[PDB]
Amino acid sequence: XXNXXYX
Ligand SMILES: *[C@@H]1O[C@H](CO)[C@@H](O)[C@H](O)[C@H]1O[C@H]1C[C@](C)(N)[C@H](O)[C@H](C)O1
Ligand SMILES: [Cl-]
Repeated sequence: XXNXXYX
């Protein structure tokens, strides 16, 4: 998975 951004 992961995630991230930046928004
Ligand atoms: C975001 O993820 C990458 C992993 O590839 C790390 O290298 C990066 O340092 C990390 O960003 C940090 C710094 C930030 C953007 N302020 C946030 O705290 C994120 C969660 O962590
Ligand atoms: Cl991302």
